[PDB]
This record gives sequence, structure tokens and C-alpha cells, in this order.
Amino acid sequence: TVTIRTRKFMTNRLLQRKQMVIDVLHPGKATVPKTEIREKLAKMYKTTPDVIFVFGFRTHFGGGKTTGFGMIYDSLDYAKKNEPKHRLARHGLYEKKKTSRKQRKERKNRMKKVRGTAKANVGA
Amino acid sequence: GKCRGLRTARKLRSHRRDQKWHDKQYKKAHLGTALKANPFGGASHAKGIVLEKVGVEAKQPNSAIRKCVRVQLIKNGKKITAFVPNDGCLNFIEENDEVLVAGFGRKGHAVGDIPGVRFKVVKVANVSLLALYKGKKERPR
Amino acid sequence: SLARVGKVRGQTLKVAKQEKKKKRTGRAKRRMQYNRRFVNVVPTFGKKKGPNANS
Amino acid sequence: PVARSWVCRKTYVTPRRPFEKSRLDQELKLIGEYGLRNKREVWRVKFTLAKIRKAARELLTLDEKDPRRLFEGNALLRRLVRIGVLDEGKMKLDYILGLKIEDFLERRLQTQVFKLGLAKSIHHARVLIRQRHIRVRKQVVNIPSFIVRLDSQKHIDFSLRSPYGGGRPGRVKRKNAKKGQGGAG
RNA sequence: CACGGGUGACGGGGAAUCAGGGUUCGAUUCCGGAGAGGGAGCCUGAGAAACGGCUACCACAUCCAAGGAAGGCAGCAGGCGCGCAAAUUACCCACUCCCGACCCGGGGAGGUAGUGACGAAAAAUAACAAUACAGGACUCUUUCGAGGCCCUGUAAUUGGAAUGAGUCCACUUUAAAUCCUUUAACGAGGAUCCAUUGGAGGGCAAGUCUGGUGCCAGCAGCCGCGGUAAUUCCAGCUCCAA
Ligand SMILES: [Mg+2]
Ligand SMILES: [Mg+2]
Ligand SMILES: [Mg+2]
Ligand SMILES: [Mg+2]
Ligand SMILES: [Mg+2]
Ligand SMILES: [Mg+2]
Ligand SMILES: [Mg+2]
Ligand SMILES: [Mg+2]
Ligand SMILES: [Mg+2]
Ligand SMILES: [Mg+2]
Ligand SMILES: [Mg+2]
Ligand SMILES: [Mg+2]
Ligand SMILES: [Mg+2]
Ligand SMILES: [Mg+2]
Ligand SMILES: [Mg+2]
Ligand SMILES: [Mg+2]
Ligand SMILES: [Mg+2]
Ligand SMILES: [Mg+2]
Repeated sequence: TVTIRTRKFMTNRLLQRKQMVIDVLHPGKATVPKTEIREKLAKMYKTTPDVIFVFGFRTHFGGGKTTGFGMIYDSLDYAKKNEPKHRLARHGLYEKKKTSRKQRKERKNRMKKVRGTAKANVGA
Repeated sequence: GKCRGLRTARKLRSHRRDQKWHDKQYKKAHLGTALKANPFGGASHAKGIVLEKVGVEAKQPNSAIRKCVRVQLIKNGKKITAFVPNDGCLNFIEENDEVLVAGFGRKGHAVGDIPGVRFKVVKVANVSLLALYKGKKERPR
Repeated sequence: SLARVGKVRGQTLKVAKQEKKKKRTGRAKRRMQYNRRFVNVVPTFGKKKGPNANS
Repeated sequence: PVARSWVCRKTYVTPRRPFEKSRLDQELKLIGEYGLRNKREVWRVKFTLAKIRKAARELLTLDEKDPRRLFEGNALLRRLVRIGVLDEGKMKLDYILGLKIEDFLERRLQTQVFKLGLAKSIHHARVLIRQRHIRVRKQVVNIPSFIVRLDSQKHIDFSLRSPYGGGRPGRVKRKNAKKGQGGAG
């Protein structure tokens, strides 16, 4: 009962992708997840769901319509070439480091104090 | 206007600029003598330390004993006969306490039965006299 | 003298507040106000009595 | 320097005299007639009426065959026709001054639901608006201040997610059915 | 109207009140100016008399083995003091851009969250049906009374019907979260899931009600009220303004 339509279709050869605004109609249930969005776009466009990246859903009032954006790359190599690392880490092919920002600033200001090769020996 | 020439702008402007100073509100607002004589110093509220409680006799026909407080300010050190507004609220005010002092709504003027009192008390030791009168809060002891 | 502070407030009789059905509020209060003003009463001769008028 | 609007405007203006008996009489009759929530609901429609009448006076003070006057007059007549207070044959900038708070309150969605008759009373219509039983062009309206356009007047009906419409029953009906089945066995 | 003085005066676009005219404010996110406790001087560099650059003096202040060394939060958070008066010692470069040898790094600029009743916009705290009653356009009846095609309101009388506020799995949101919207399951009859703030002599809407006080307490922005029957105090009820 979930229906996906596409608006504002555009082909970016300079980004090697497709792009459209996704309109999801889901009467009788909640907001459907992005995995089901990628699966239904995959069975719509006859491609693998690995290259389909969908983000940014906003649900209208009343509860029968959402608005979201999505892009469909040519390959995963092109997706890793021009796709943000945080939206790659949303799905899990990329994993960012866990070094916290204030501790990185403190380590940088500690390495600023000591001159020489011992800048590496200051950190741990 | 009296001089109705086509180029009497400086005459009309200088005459009005001279005659604005004879207005009571304009001269009080634009001279620093009233702001110096004001104990608040261009302020709406002021905290001050209680030192004694005064029973002020009333004016003509209305005859009563109003209850005032000799408040010494913090920002200037000036002394104010501040007024205790509600009934039975002098007992809440003890000696050597910080109380909040506001006006009475006539913009620095003695009001009604009370001679020589311009200001009143709002809060008593960070506890409001309105809540002390209504019975909502308690004096911190 | 300052000995008579709170005299009448001390010596009045402490009357307890009567328990009462809670009043309707907002649009329902203004609707009930309109109903008790206009649609209930009729135009009568003489001077019309006030809302809180009693005898 | 932060990136935000800081643009706001008071939609209502309080009157100059607070305790006019005739003014309170008129506003009380308006609230009791069209089912309003407070005096601010009168005052904001009065202030929008003041805006429209001030624009109308500013157009009538302009000269005839002025391009700004003709453009703003045609635009304001188009706005009055599309909100449906002024008639499509009556549209002339001299007739804007003869317009009234009652005809502005006639286009309230609460009043339009009451005139279409799907609700019993005006405040019952306001209860339906608050409880989200009605929709306008497949869009649920929760707020009774919806200025219904003349083009979108005929599309007012019950919403799909509503027990008064074609949907699931409410909490009271479900609880009564569950208690009945529990008492039966 | 020079010069001098004061400014509780950075200037402007602009803000409020506004008929038409004016009056007051503008430190405040945009443009330009000035400054980094007070002045003064200089290196580097295209661009500084730069202060998260130095060099001296004054005020303040740290360590010392008493020879000496080091400082500038009117940056972001936060602490003291001053006050009538004003927020978290948070998360992140993902949005906007800036800089660098630069697609990769950095940014307390900035973005997002925590406090927030400065303020602005929308806006819950009930509605319906049935009984008793109190009445209005008809018919009938001299009035009293009666039938309901039409009604309107009231009463801790009864009845189910509908929903949030909250609780809470799950998506969505987001750099990662939070909130909004969606969505199962709970969740309302004194729907105790209880709306207050001021007043009731006049101005100014709204009791010559009841009890106490007796020019005392107090009320009162103005006139005035209280001197033992207070429409003005203190309490209850009722009503009025939002
Ligand atoms: Mg007198
Ligand atoms: Mg100066
Ligand atoms: Mg200055
Ligand atoms: Mg300025
Ligand atoms: Mg400088
Ligand atoms: Mg400083
Ligand atoms: Mg310098
Ligand atoms: Mg600094
Ligand atoms: Mg700097
Ligand atoms: Mg404040
Ligand atoms: Mg960035
Ligand atoms: Mg980068
Ligand atoms: Mg900042
Ligand atoms: Mg409530
Ligand atoms: Mg009273
Ligand atoms: Mg009065
Ligand atoms: Mg009156
Ligand atoms: Mg009075």
C-alpha cells in the first residue's frame, strides 16, 4: 500500500548519478524506513540497492505524505568517490574514528608546547 | 507661529528651542539636577538595607499612622523613607535586611495621606511581600 | 506607635473557604457568559437590574 | 551574526478604551454568534480589516488611471474574491470600505463547517477541528482559523483517519468493546 | 552662534508611537569608524603602529633557591565584584563560508542542542443525546391550561461517543542526537488530567449582600472611604475585565 513517486528528475554526468525528490504515500501506517525506500527504488529502477542513497524525509501534517531526496549512483566506487562520509557511515561501509574533538584539541596544544621529534612521544 | 516668513526657520527653531525649557516635564527630563536628586538615579528598582522602622503620622482629614522603613541604598548610600504597602506586613520586615524598593506611580512625588514618602517596598530578603501577605511563601529562618 | 501592626488581620474571624464546583474556562466560559447575557432574559419594563444585583 | 529572520508582527491591536459597554456588547455578540475563543480573535480580524481598509484608502487617495493604483486595486480585489468575502460582480475598490467583521467571520472554517451542517453546533464544529475529524483537499486541518477559499470551499469533508468517517473507531468504543467481550468471555 | 563646555552622544540604514504634522530611541547580528587595562614606539609583512606580535613606564597579579622568569577573556563557555537587570566550563566542521603547499587538514566564525513568561504567531481546560424545568414564532383557550411539525437555555440527573497532555516500542529527523510530524499499545465524568492575575463608590465593566474592626488596622495613581448599621478595610458568597 506504500507508493513511491519521483519528481524533479535530473541526470548528473558531472557527478555520475541520478537525482529526484521522492514522494512516499503510506496510508494506514507510519513513515516507512529508508531500507524499504532503497528496496522499492531498486525494484523500480531495476538496479542494485547498494548505489541508492536516500536521506532527508519530512512528513506532512495529516499523515499520508512525505518528501525526501535521493540519488542513484552508477557504482559503489563512484559513490565513495563523491558521497559524504557521514551518509556512508549511516549504512556502514565507512567507519569514522572515535577520537573526540576536545581531546584532539588538547593533544594539539600539548604537541605545540614540545619542540622536536618528541611530539609523537607526547601523545600517549 | 507668529513670524510667518518664507525663511524664518532658524528664528522659529531657536524660539521653540528656548521655549521648551519653560516646560516642567522637558526641563526635569533634560537637566541632570532632577536625576541627581533622584535616589534611584534613573532606576526602576533598588535594593537597600533596613535600619529602623518609622511610624509616620498622617496628613489632613484622614488621620492614621502609616508604617515606613528607613532604607539605606547600596548603589548610592542615600536614605529613603520607603513605604510598607499591605496590612500587617511590617512584622515581616526585620532590622538589617535587604529589601527591594520601587516607586509609587506618581514619578517621584508624595502621594495622598503620607507626607514625604515617594517610594515603597516590593520584596523582603528575596521573598516577595505579596507572597508573604497571601501566605504562599515563608520567611527563610 | 508601631504596636498595632496587623491588629484587624489578627482579630478577624477565620472563615474557611467553601468547596465549589469548578468553573468552565475559555471558549466554554465565554459561551456560557453569552447564554446568561442574551438568550435567556427578556426585555422587561422599568430599570433593568445588574448581574450582581441583590435585595 | 547568526542566520535567522527576526521578522514578526502583532496581528492584533487592543482598542483605546478598555471598558466601553457598547463595544463589549458588539464583541460579545460576535463571539456568541460565530463561536470564538476570546476577544483577541475579534481584535485580530479587526486589525486585518484595518489593514485592508488602510490599503483601500491609500488607493482611493491616488489618482485614476495610475498604474500602481490599478495594479494594487486589481490585486486586492482578486484577494477579496479568492477569500470569498466580496462578490465577483461587486469587485470595485470603492466597495472595499463597505465591508464588515461579520462578513469576515463568515469565512471561518468553523463557520463553514457549521453552515454545511456536518457538525451539530459551532463549538461542536470547533471540537471536530481540534480532534482532527475533517480534512480539506486530502489535508487534515487542526486549527479553526483556516481562511477557506471559494475555490476550496466544496472540498470540506470528514478526514480519512476519523471514526466519524471511514476509519477505525475511537478509544471509548474500543474500550467498551473490550469490556463487553471480557464480560461475555 | 565661531570658540569653549556637557552628553546618562560611535554615525547611518532603521525601531516605537503614530490622522495630517511631529516626538523619542538606535550599544545590538548589515555598512563604515575606534579599541584590546592606560598611553607611547617598532620588527616582519602588499596590507598593523597588530596586542590569541614584540619593546619600555604606570595600575593589577604568578613562581622563585632572592641570581631571575612569565601575563593581558570589551573572543567562546565559566568565576568574582558591581548591580533592578542578562544562559552551558556541551556536541560538530555535517549547512554557510574563510585560510593553507589545498578534492583530503583546521576554524568557540558558524551550525545544533541545555536555561529562557524579553517578545511575536498558532492555540487544550470539553461537546452531544435523553429526563426534569424556565421561556419564545404557531394552533386552541376570555384567562387558567394543552399538541409538538420549529426551538434556546439551566441543573454533582444519567448515558456512551471523540480526542490530546502524559507514558512509550518503532521509523523519520540529525555529523551523532533532541524537538516537530507519523505510528502500534495504554491514557478522562467532581473528565481532581481542578486557570489564574486585578477589581466591584465615581472615572471604569461589575452587590447599597453577610460577619468583625470603629479616623485604629488599613483602602485609595485623582476625588475620597473608616470617628460601633463601612455599596471603598479585613474574610465568605456572587459578579466584572483579560
Ligand atoms: Mg485633599
Ligand atoms: Mg562623555
Ligand atoms: Mg560615550
Ligand atoms: Mg548603531
Ligand atoms: Mg587596532
Ligand atoms: Mg577588561
Ligand atoms: Mg597594540
Ligand atoms: Mg585574548
Ligand atoms: Mg585579534
Ligand atoms: Mg532579565
Ligand atoms: Mg565546515
Ligand atoms: Mg575539509
Ligand atoms: Mg559564536
Ligand atoms: Mg487546565
Ligand atoms: Mg470586598
Ligand atoms: Mg473603580
Ligand atoms: Mg459602573
Ligand atoms: Mg475602591
